[PDB]
Amino acid sequence: PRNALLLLADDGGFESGAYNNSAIATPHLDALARRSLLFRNAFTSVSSSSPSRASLLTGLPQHQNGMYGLHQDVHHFNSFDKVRSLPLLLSQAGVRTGIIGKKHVGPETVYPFDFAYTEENGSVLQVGRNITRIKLLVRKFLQTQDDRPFFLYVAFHDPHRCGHSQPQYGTFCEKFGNGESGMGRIPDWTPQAYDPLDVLVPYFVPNTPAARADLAAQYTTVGRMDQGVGLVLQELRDAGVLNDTLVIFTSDNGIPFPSGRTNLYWPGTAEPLLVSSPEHPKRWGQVSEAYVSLLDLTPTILDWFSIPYPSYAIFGSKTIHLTGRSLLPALEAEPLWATVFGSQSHHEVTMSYPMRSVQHRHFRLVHNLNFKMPFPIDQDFYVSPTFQDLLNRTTAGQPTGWYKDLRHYYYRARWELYDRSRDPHETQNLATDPRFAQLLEMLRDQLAKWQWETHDPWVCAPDGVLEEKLSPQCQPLHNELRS
Amino acid sequence: PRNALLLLADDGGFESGAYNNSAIATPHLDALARRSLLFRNAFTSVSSSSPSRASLLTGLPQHQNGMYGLHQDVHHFNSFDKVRSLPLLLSQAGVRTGIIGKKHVGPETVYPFDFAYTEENGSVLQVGRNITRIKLLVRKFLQTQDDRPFFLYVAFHDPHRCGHSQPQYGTFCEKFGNGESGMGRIPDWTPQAYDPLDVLVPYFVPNTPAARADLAAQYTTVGRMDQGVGLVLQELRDAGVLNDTLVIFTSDNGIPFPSGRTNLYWPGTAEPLLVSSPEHPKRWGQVSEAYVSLLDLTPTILDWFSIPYPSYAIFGSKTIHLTGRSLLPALEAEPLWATVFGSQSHHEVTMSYPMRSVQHRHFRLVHNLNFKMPFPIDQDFYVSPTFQDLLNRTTAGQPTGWYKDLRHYYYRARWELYDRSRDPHETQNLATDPRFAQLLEMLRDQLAKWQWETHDPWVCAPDGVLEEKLSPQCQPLHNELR
Ligand SMILES: *[C@@H]1O[C@H](CO)[C@@H](O[C@@H]2O[C@H](CO)[C@@H](O)[C@H](O)[C@H]2NC(C)=O)[C@H](O)[C@H]1NC(C)=O
Ligand SMILES: *[C@@H]1O[C@H](CO)[C@@H](O[C@@H]2O[C@H](CO)[C@@H](O)[C@H](O)[C@H]2NC(C)=O)[C@H](O)[C@H]1NC(C)=O
Ligand SMILES: *[C@@H]1O[C@H](CO)[C@@H](O[C@@H]2O[C@H](CO)[C@@H](O)[C@H](O)[C@H]2NC(C)=O)[C@H](O)[C@H]1NC(C)=O
Ligand SMILES: *[C@@H]1O[C@H](CO)[C@@H](O[C@@H]2O[C@H](CO)[C@@H](O)[C@H](O)[C@H]2NC(C)=O)[C@H](O)[C@H]1NC(C)=O
Ligand SMILES: *[C@@H]1O[C@H](CO)[C@@H](O)[C@H](O)[C@H]1NC(C)=O
Ligand SMILES: *[C@@H]1O[C@H](CO)[C@@H](O)[C@H](O)[C@H]1NC(C)=O
Ligand SMILES: *[C@@H]1O[C@H](CO)[C@@H](O)[C@H](O)[C@H]1NC(C)=O
Ligand SMILES: *[C@@H]1O[C@H](CO)[C@@H](O)[C@H](O)[C@H]1NC(C)=O
Ligand SMILES: [Ca+2]
Ligand SMILES: [Ca+2]
Ligand SMILES: [Mg+2]
Ligand SMILES: [Mg+2]
Repeated sequence: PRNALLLLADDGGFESGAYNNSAIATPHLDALARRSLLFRNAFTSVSSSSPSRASLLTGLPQHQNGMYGLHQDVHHFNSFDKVRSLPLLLSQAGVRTGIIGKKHVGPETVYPFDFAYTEENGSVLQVGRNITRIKLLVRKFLQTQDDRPFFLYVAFHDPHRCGHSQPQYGTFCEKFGNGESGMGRIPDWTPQAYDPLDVLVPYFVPNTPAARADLAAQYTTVGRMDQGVGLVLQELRDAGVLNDTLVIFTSDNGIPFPSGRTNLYWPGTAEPLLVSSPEHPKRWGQVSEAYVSLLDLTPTILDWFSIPYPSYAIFGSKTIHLTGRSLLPALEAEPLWATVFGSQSHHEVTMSYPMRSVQHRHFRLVHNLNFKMPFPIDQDFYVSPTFQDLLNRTTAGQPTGWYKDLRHYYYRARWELYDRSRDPHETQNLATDPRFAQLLEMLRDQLAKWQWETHDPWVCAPDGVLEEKLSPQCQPLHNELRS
Repeated sequence: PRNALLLLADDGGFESGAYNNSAIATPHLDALARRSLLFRNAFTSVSSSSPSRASLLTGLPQHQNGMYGLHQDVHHFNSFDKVRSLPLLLSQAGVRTGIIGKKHVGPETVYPFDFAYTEENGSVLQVGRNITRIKLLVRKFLQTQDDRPFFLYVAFHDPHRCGHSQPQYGTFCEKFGNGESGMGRIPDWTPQAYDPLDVLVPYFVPNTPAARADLAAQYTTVGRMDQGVGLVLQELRDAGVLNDTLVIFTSDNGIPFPSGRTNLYWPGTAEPLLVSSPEHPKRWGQVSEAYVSLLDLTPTILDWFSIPYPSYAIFGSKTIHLTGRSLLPALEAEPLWATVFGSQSHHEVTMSYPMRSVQHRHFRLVHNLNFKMPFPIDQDFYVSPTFQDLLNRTTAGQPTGWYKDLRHYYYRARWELYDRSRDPHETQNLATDPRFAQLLEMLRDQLAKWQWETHDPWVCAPDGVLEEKLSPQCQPLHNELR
C-alpha cells in the first residue's frame, strides 16, 4: 500500500540548511530536502494555529470551515459539524489514521483519528516536544498496522514559544529535557546551543540583544524539532515502509515575532514546504517556484490515495468545492501556478481584525476589514522578550532597531499593495499610487470572486451587508467607508 | 408542591396594557399583571437572542458562558461544555424540565430538557408561533407529569420579524395562520388588525408611514403572543396546577427597530417583566421600581426550588459565582436595588462591536470597545421597511423623522454617559462634561469590577492586554487609545 506522513512544525519558518540558512544545524531536514521537491513560494491561507490546522486538514478556508479563531479554552471555535475533513474521508476509504502531538482543532467528530495522542488526552510536553516519546508513539503506531494504508500526522509543538505557558523551560522551551537540573532528559535529543551573535536576524525582527537572545533560543528548539523529524523517518525506515510513503513537511504559520504570526504579511504566511514522493524521484533535490497554498495539501493527499472529494453542502444547497489543487503534478513538471489567497477573521476571540489577501506572483494585496482600530496583539506574543523590548524602547524614545514603528504596525491602511520583487520588506504601499490602479482592480476582483466561491460571510464587510435573496447581494450601509 | 413556568417573548417590548400602552389589546398579559409584581426597570444584560437566552438560562453573562453571538448556522456560537445551566441543575435536583418553542442555544449537553419541542426537532413556526400547537404541547406535558415538580419554559417566537426569513407571511409573520389563502389557520387565534395611525410610535422609532405600517404588523403579532400566554395559563388552570406555579413573563431583547435590538441603549436592553407567585400575593397588581437583570432569573428559580448553585470552575480553578440575585424578596418588600450590567461581544459573527455597560438608577454608561469602526447592522434588521426608509431618506437628503442621524448611529464615542431622568432619549453624552467626572469614575470602576468578577476576556480591551501571571494584570499596548 501507499501511505502518507504529514510532519508539521508549529510556528516554524525557514530556519534550515534546506532554505539556505547556514547558521543553523538541521541535518535531518536537509537530508529530507535531498529526497524532496522544495517549494520556495508556499503559503498558509491563515496565520493562526487552529484556523491553519483546520484549513490544512479540510482544504477549506477558515471562513468556510468555521474555525474562525483559536480552538482552546476561552476562544472556543470549532468547525462545522457537516464539514468532511481529510481524516474523515481517509477513514471512510479504508485508510488507517493517526495523530501524535498538537491537534488544536475540533470537534472530534469532524477530525476523527483512529490513533490519537494529543493535548486532549495527555501532556502536550510529552506528545509535542519530547521527541523520544514521539518516536515511541510512531513506533507503536507502525507496529499496529494491519495491511491497510496509513495516514500519520505528526504535529510537533516545537518551535512554539513557552514564555506564556511554561516560563522555567525558557522562552521557546529550549531547556526542557536538556539534562540540566530541574529540566529532565530527552535521551534521543542532543541540545545545540547558539550564541545570540551567531543567529540570522530576519528583516522583520528588531536587531537588538533581547531579540537575538530570543532567536538563539528558537534555534535550539528548531534543532530539537529537526532531530524529531529524523527519528520519525528512521522509525518508518525500521518498519520498512518509508519507501512506500508520501512525506510532506510544513509549518502552520509564520514565526512568533513582529510582522510574523497573526499577519497576512509575507513573514506571517510564508511556510517551508517539502514534498517527497518515492514514486516521483525526477525532481528530488530541486526547488519549485510555483505559488502554492496549504489549501493544496488535502487535495494532494486525496489524490495520492485516489479518493474523490464528495459533492455535499454544509448549509442549504451551497455545494462545497475545493479551491486548492493537487501538488502531485509539480513532482513531474514545473507548473505556472501564480495565485494564492489568504483569509483570517480572529485569532483570540478578543482579536477581531479580519484580513483578506490575494497574491499574484510577487504582488500582494491585503484588505484590512477593521482598519480603523489598532491591530490586536496576542497574549503569548505580548510577553515575548522581543515584543517587550520593542515596546519598552518605543515608549522610552530609544531606537528600536526595527524596520517599522509601532504606530504603523497598529494603524494600517484598508488596502495594502506590495511588490516584493522590488520591495521585499513590504514597506512601500502601492495602493495609493495611481500607476498601480489597474492592477489593484484586477487583484480586488480576484479576491472577491474567491470570497464568494468559498462562501465568505465577510464578503460584503465592512461597507455593506450580505443579503442573499436580492441583486446585488451586497447592499450598502452608507457608513462613511469606501464602496 | 412548587412548580415554575417561564414565558419568554422574542423581541418583545412594552406593547401591552400592563405597561399602559392603550392602543394595543393584550387582555391575557393584563390579567397576568393583576396577579403579578410588574417591574418597571428590568433589563437584559445583552441585546442579542442566543446570548440573551444563554445568560437567562445560566445566570452568567455572555462573556462568561461562552455564547458570544448567535447560535445558528454560520455564526455557530455555543456555551462552554462545563457550564451548569438552570435546566441541568433542576434535573439533577429532581425537577422535570420542558421546553416548547425557540431554543437557539447549545450545546444540548449544556441545555438538556426532558421534554423538548424546538427548532432542533421540528418547525420553529409550529412550535414558536402556532399557539394551538403550543397549547396542545403544554397539555401533553402536563398530562405526563409524575412524582415530580416541573419547570416549563415556553419560548414564543412571536413577536420576531419574518421579513428576512419568511416574507410571504408579512414583516412580523402577522399573516401566518390568519385564515387567508396560503396562510393556513391557527384555530385558537383571533387576528387583531391595527390601522398604522393607531399605533404608538416609540421615541427611538422614526414616525413615518413606513415605520407605522411596520408597528401595525408587529401589534397583530404581539396580539398572537398574548393569546398564546392566555392558552398556556389556561392549560395549567385546567390541569389544576396554576396555583402551585411560579409564573415569570419576560422578553429576551429590545424591539427590532433603530436603537433597539443589538444596542446597549435603553431601548435594546429594557424588558417587560412580570413575576406571579401564588405564595406571595401581597404585591399582586403592583409596580416595582427596583433595577433588575435577566441575570436574576436563574437564581430566582433556584431559590424557588431551594436548589443551591454548586461551586465549580469552567476553566482551571477560576470558581464560578452568580452576580445576579433572587427576585423573591421583592415579592414581599420593595428593595433598594439600583445597579444593572450589560455585556455584548458579537451578534452575527461578522458583527464584532463589543459593548460593556453599567446602569446606576437613571444613569447609564456604555463603553464601545471597537468605537473607531462603524456600528454593524444585522441582515434581518437591514431589510426592515423601517431601516430601508431611514436609509433611503438619509441617502436622498430628505428628513428622516428620526431622533438621531445615521452618522452618529454608526460612529459612537468610546464612552457614552447618559442621565435618563433629564435626557430619557439618551442623546446628550455627558462623558466629556468635567462636572460629571467623579460619577464617570464611579461607574467605570463598578463596571471593571464586574468584568473581572465574571472573568471577562475583554476586560483589558481595547487599550491593553490580559496577562494573568503579572501585577497589574492589564498590560498596556500604547496603541494611541487612552
Ligand atoms: C521523554 O520521554 C521519555 C520516554 O517516555 C522519558 O524517558 C523515561 O524516563 C522514565 C523516568 O526516569 C524511565 O522510567 C523510562 O524508562 C525512560 N524511558 C526512556 C526510553 O528513557 C524521558 O524522561 C522524557 N523526558 C522528559 C524531559 O520528559
Ligand atoms: C522504492 O520505491 C520505488 C517506487 O515504488 C521502487 O522503484 C520501482 O520499482 C519497480 C519494481 O516493481 C519498477 O518497475 C519501477 O520502475 C520503479 N520505479 C521507480 C519510480 O523507481 C523501488 O523498487 C523501491 N525500493 C527501493 C529499495 O528503492
Ligand atoms: C397549527 O397547529 C395545529 C395543531 O398542529 C394545526 O392543526 C392540525 O393540523 C393537522 C394537519 O392539517 C391536522 O391533522 C390536525 O387535526 C389539526 N389539529 C387541530 C387541533 O386542529 C394547524 O393546521 C396549524 N396551523 C398552521 C397555520 O400551521
Ligand atoms: C392556592 O395557593 C395558596 C398558596 O399555596 C393557598 O393558600 C394557602 O393555603 C394553604 C392551606 O390552607 C396554607 O398553607 C396557607 O395558609 C395559604 N397561603 C396563602 C398565601 O393563601 C391556597 O390553598 C391555594 N388554593 C387552592 C384551591 O388550593
Ligand atoms: C539556495 O541557494 C541556491 C543558490 O544560490 C538557490 O538555487 C536555491 O534556490 C536557494 N534556496 C532557496 C530555498 O531559495
Ligand atoms: C520592559 O519593561 C518592563 C516594565 O517594567 C520590565 O519589567 C521588563 O523586564 C522589560 N523587558 C524588556 C525586554 O526590556
Ligand atoms: C399605569 O397607570 C396606572 C393608572 O394611572 C397606574 O396605576 C400604574 O402604576 C401604571 N402602570 C405602569 C406600568 O406604570
Ligand atoms: C428604498 O429604496 C428602494 C430603491 O429606490 C425602493 O425600491 C424601496 O421601496 C425603498 N423602500 C422604502 C421602505 O422606502
Ligand atoms: Ca502555530
Ligand atoms: Ca430576540
Ligand atoms: Mg414535575
Ligand atoms: Mg435622521
